[PDB]
Amino acid sequence: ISAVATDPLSRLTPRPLYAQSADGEAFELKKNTCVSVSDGSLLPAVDVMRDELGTSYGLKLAEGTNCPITFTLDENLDVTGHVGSAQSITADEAYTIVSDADSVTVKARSATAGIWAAQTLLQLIGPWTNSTVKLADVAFIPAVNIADAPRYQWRGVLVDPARSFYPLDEMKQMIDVMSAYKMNTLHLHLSEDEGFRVEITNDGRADGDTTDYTQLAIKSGAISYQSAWTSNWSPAQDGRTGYWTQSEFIELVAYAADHGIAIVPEIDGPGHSFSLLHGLAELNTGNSNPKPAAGEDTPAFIQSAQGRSSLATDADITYTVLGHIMDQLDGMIDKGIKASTMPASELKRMYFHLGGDQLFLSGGAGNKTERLQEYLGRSGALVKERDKTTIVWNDGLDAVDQIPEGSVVQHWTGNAANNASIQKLLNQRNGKIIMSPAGNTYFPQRPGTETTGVTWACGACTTSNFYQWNPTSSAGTTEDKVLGVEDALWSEHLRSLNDAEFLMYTRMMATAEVGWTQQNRKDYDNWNKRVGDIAIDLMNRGANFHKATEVTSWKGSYAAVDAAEQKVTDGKVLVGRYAEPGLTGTDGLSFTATYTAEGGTAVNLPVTPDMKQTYSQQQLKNGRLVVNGAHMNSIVDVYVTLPSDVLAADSEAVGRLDVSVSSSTYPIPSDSSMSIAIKDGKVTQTWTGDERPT
Ligand SMILES: CC1=[NH+][C@H]2[C@@H](O1)O[C@H](COS(=O)(=O)[O-])[C@@H](O)[C@@H]2O
Ligand code: NA
Ligand code: NA
Repeated sequence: ISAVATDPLSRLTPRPLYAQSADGEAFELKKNTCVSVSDGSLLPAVDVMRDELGTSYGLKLAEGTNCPITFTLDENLDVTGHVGSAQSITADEAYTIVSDADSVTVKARSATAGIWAAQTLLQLIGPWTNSTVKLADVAFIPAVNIADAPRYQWRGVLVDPARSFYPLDEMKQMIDVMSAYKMNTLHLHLSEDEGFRVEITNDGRADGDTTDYTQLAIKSGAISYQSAWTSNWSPAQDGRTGYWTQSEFIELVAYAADHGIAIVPEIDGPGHSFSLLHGLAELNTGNSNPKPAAGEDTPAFIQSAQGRSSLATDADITYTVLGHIMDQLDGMIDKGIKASTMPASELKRMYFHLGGDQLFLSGGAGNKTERLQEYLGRSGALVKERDKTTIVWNDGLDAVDQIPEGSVVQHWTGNAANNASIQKLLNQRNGKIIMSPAGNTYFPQRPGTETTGVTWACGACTTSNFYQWNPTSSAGTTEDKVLGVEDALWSEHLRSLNDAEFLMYTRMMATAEVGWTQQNRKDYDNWNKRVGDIAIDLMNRGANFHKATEVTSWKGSYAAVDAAEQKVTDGKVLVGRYAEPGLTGTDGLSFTATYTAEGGTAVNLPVTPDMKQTYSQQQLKNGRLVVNGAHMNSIVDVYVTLPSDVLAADSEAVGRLDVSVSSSTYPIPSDSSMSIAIKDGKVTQTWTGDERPT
């Protein structure tokens, strides 16, 4: 038996609405293959393709006229011929692909649908398109007929930088993988008891508002989740401190927009609000809790404060401050979308997340409920007057009557179908639901019984728990009331992108399928079989992931490297890469490499496999998780040593380089053949065809 590429259509995640093999040969991408667009708004889709294929395959994908690859914008694109009695789509995100040996024809209902088409094409090309080095093979798009649209319009990840900051470059790496699986929403949990993570300035304050907002990021940027206030397996390291400057936050929005992802900000209140009291002297007033000590302007960041926070629900300044933070986030979001090449009509998400987590009661100026009803009535009024829809967590529905009509609950705790408050919001107050039930969507829930993490929701919430649910059924409502789903990355215990990606992947790709794929097109075993290729692409991106035991498709894959762009050092040159999750070293890999000259016989070449990092599960030291203890092995660089007499040839020499890999941990060996040209001890050209390209 011998390793081959999976049937390209078999790879697609999320599973599209409709996908069939068309007749005949695949389309071959050439260095100079151009792309035609009907509209400038579709260039961002072409850019997503060029950003990968420029590096992996040397593709220019220049914009041209009468190109074999076309993106056409069709606001009336009709995929309903593929929507059965049992199916439901949000058509704004619909696209089609019709391809053959000669052409690839994309229609997109929106600019965002263009990017989804591009992500599908990059999956069809295969799991090496994020290669950091130019590959020797040419790229092919199979002859296919695809009609696609998502079930749910809202397919998101909550990121919590408030417990522990994530620098902009790490947020971009999350957006990359979110976009790759057609996630369209990045919910930013900007503020908590333990931090505030975006700069707020004093530009454009309301008349007579003399609040100094600049202290918010300066004081509450400098705090984070404290290891010392834990007695469990939480890392010895405190949360990362810091905040995004306005220009960093504008760049975050712009980058998200150019990948089809809208920003949804959350400023949580009246509870989980200690960062606001700690940052703004002005918010310490009326029934705020806790109070600053002996002649202090702001309460101290100390263990007794944790879970005991309340904004002043009875004070005008609370709502002045909230209004200005909302205005400033709105301004930065508009500036981010302006900096993108994507349309505001698609990427400006007219929602604001108030949170609504219960405040702590200390004094006697109201009951917890009454204060929450004051706070969400008044803060709900701010959102409505900015032409936005309010979102609250389950706790916020103690104020279901006070929040505006048409408000949204983000469900995480208990059975939504049986929740009187949720059913009243949906049924009597024209509301809608975003589904984040902890047991199906909370990344800190440990992904396996061998792992260390949060256990309360499932014991271990595996890819099975993340895949095998129906958000509409779980909400006990109709399709039209379900906006969709969000995963949650809470950062009490997270200190790095590597440790976040351990929890996020591959479970996020199950959530992506829940958000996108039709309920009657879902098949956990089929999704499980696609994870092998998902992992090969994550390894190419340098993204970490949990090597879950329930995944049956972990595989090795070999790709020939274009040695023409690699240096020969002491006769050694990089000719291949071998990706296989879980390698603890290279000694379980058996490589055979031969060079066969024109005129020659097979010459065995010494093979030098090189793997920078080895695979490790999580590591505990003194009862606590080590930061980055769980890490994936590197892709193996496969070097051969070329013979001295081939490298000393004053005349060009052509030969065939055949590389075989057998793995102790993956039972299907790979075979690779490419032709190489060598002159003056350097590889000048490689090719995998029967004909040398000219
Ligand atoms: C909406 C909501 N409020 C709480 C709650 O979810 O769980 C989070 C931790 O999740 S975990 O660790 O999976 O249990 C926590 O960070 C957040 O403050
Ligand atoms: Na790909
Ligand atoms: Na080549």
